[PDB]
Amino acid sequence: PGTAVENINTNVKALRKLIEAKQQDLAVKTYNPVNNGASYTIELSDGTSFSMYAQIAALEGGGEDVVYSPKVGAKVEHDEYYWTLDDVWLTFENDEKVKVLDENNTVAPIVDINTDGYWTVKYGTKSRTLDKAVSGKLTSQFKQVSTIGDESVSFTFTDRTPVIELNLFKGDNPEIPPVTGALRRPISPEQPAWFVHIDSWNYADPQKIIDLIPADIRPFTIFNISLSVSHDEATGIYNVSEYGYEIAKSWLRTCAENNVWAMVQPSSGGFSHFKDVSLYSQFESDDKVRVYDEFFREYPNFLGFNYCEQFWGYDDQFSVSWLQRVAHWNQLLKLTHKYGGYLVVSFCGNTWSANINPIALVKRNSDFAQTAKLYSENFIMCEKYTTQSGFFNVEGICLGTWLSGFAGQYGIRFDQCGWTEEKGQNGDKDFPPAAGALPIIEHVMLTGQTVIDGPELIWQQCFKETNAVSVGDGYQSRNWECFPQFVNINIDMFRKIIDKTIRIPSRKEVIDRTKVVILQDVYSGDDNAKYSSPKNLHEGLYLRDDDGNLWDNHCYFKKTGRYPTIPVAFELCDDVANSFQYKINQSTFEGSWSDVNTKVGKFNRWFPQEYTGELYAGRIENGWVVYNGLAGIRNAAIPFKYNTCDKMELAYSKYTVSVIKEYANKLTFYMNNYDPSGSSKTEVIKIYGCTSKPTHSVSSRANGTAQVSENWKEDVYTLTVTHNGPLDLTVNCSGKATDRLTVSTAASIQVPASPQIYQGAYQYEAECFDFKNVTKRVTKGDSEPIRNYTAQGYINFGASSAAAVRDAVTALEDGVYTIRIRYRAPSATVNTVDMYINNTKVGTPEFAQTDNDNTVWNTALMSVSLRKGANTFELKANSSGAGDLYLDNIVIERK
Ligand SMILES: O[C@@H]1[C@@H](O)[C@H](O[C@@H]2[C@@H](O)[C@H](O[C@@H]3CO[C@@H](O[C@@H]4CO[C@@H](O)[C@H](O)[C@H]4O)[C@H](O)[C@H]3O)OC[C@H]2O)OC[C@H]1O
Ligand SMILES: OC[C@@H]1O[C@@H](O)[C@H](O)[C@H]1O
Ligand SMILES: [Ca+2]
Repeated sequence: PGTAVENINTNVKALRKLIEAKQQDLAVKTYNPVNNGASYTIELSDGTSFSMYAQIAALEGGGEDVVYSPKVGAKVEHDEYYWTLDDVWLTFENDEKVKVLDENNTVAPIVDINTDGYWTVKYGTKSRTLDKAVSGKLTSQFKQVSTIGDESVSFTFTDRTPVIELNLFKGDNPEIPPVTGALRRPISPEQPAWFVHIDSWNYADPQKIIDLIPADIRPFTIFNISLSVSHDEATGIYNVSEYGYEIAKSWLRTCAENNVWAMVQPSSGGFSHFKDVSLYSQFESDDKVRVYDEFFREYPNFLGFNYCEQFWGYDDQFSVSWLQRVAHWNQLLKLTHKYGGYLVVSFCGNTWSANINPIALVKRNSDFAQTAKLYSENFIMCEKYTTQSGFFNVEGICLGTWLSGFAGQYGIRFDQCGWTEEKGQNGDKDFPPAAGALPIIEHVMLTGQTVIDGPELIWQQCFKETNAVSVGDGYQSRNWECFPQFVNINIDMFRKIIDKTIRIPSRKEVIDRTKVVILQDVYSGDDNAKYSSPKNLHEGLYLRDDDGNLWDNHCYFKKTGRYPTIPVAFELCDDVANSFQYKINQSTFEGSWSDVNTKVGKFNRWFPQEYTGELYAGRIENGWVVYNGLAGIRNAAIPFKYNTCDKMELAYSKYTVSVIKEYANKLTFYMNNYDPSGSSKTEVIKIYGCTSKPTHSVSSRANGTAQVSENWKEDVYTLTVTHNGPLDLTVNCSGKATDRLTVSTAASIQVPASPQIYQGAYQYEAECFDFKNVTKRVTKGDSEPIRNYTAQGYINFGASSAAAVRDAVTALEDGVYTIRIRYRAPSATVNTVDMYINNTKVGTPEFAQTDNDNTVWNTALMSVSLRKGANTFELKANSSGAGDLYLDNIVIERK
């Protein structure tokens, strides 16, 4: 959006305002570069906010060269600023100069193109025609804003307009010391984490996504503030998340206010809202990258940055090389470590991205490798299921990153998108949500994942905005709901972690179960040879008969669980890593292990057979993950290792997953197969070798249905389980065996502590206010003409006598607060809107007429008493407005 001419005039009006701010000694309160400094937002101390453009939109019509455009600058003579045109005095008729500040006029010279295609400049009733305007790229009259010492802020221009220096606002409240040192929010088997997205694509009200997470889950949740990298190809400008900084800031404040942990996700490919660094020093001394230190310093609940699907979109005009991104991570991990945060990376692969996978990450970047090793506690590596192939290759490597000591936690970011295009799997073209439970439960339980991220797509599998709903007193409000699969698969699965059914193994427990690791020591050949796992590594182990090797591996369901996920690492960094029983150098792999039959033989000696059948069954201690990844009813015969009976025989429907806990005289089964459309599945369970009549009991979970029939005949107990969705089934069954293992003491789950209380300003977006009788609600601002808003939109409150907005705000304590209302009133002052706090009128804000420009906002202040806890904010028209009133947000702050 936004034309050349609008950009040009925006800068003219900015110049006037800067010169007025100079003379009135206004300070710059804040400034922020956007789209890599293509533009900046400026806030002054009087509440005026506006944009300046270092880059100008091309003049329509598709010229490719740099062409002329009028440069309206300003120069001082005899103590006063006068306007320039292309570095000569701007004159009209008189040859008389025109003063920037005249107090008569409030209108700056306006640049335009007339009907004959000539540039024009107008001031008052006076007009001058300049050169023909030809289509092409233009240059700005404005260069950059930057900070000098830490006293001052300098605006620089491209045309001999002198530097304009303004004071930087020395703030009046005392500094809140940040959380530093220890991890802010420890993650472990005892304290798993779910990264739940507050997503730009849901156009979220952060408060409403937060409140969709039930109370028992919230303390284990880390809210992932997700900025989309959707952008215009030609200019680089972000659309969906036009203002990343502003989105992240607003949603992080809401998180902080809610006392919930949060991260920001500024990057999907190479693409990022925030500039990459090369030197640690930049975090404090470079005004282009303030965001990194700011979020850590100001929000004790902030944990850090999430760089997702780091496999694509490098070396674009508007992104960095992958090498640059790693050098960024090298410094950011240091910053992260200081503040006790996490840097999260996720990876999904293809054949072209071998040289940027988690092996290459450390094997090609020795400096990063060193930092990673030193600060591993602060670094989290996640397998992502977004691509079409290589699932086992990428699983093994992401696991290897953790087990080898380069990453301190291992996670999964599951995604519907990894369902094979066209044909799907098992004859199912469309992705069935039930499929998604299988890798998550398997990799958590058997490979020690402490982080679950998503699942994706957030806006299809997790949350959706509905139409507005009534909320009382004539107001409506935006509404979000959970997708049924989120409740019936993801929330319920996490509860099964919390309730100790699904015990997560520690790194050391995983290493001892896994036994074997491949070390990627190959420096000859192509990128796959040097960074990917051996082609045929999974063949004849857990690769399905209908699926192929490496980049022909299109299915993430394992054929058997006899063999652990096979980790692949670069190097083993610490003594724990070096305790692996079997170390295979990949350079020897083609020699010995590439012959499938030879490998299966040696693996079959290391890993004994503990069941038979076509189901996936894998065992850790007294716990089994058993699932059906194939079409049709599939079966397993599993001798008991802890239960005193003999064996269980299982017959499971397609996509039925189960976690089975063995006890001496008891079995539990967590079972799920959730279909949103309500189909019923049949499973069968047979226990052999009972020495008395068993009993059972069952409870459906979430929105699930179940019915269980039992049968005792000969010495065989059969349970037939009809269900949709999740259930817990208990079987009380004992036999004679004395040669059984002993169940461990109950595992530890520790509800993670809350963050430190946030002492800062709270923010509330108008586009999230409850409303009635407003002109327009802009929930997606990028397509509309107003710039320089916060979060993803704003509203046009409009001029109706019946117009009103409401919101629920909070206060830590009773006392006096400033409410800053960020508004626009572009055609006349508005004095017909009253503010209510807790259903009592507290005053009439002075919505003073603002400049016409598309970039200009201002702020009206009000002091009120709030009480501790929940308060009601309202703005209500009492009569027709003299003009339209736009609202962006309110900011509430202790006075
Ligand atoms: O709306 C936005 C989405 O369009 C955007 O989607 C990305 C998607 O574009 C990305 O696709 C990757 C692109 O890279 C390919 O690899 C290339 C293949 O050709 C080679 O010659 C080249 O060297 C190589 O890099 C991958 O095949 C392909 O999967 O996947 C991720 C997805 O998020 O994302 C942002 C949205 O806002
Ligand atoms: O627009 C970027 C998308 O949002 C992120 O959360 C996803 O992983 C990426 O695919
Ligand atoms: Ca807003």
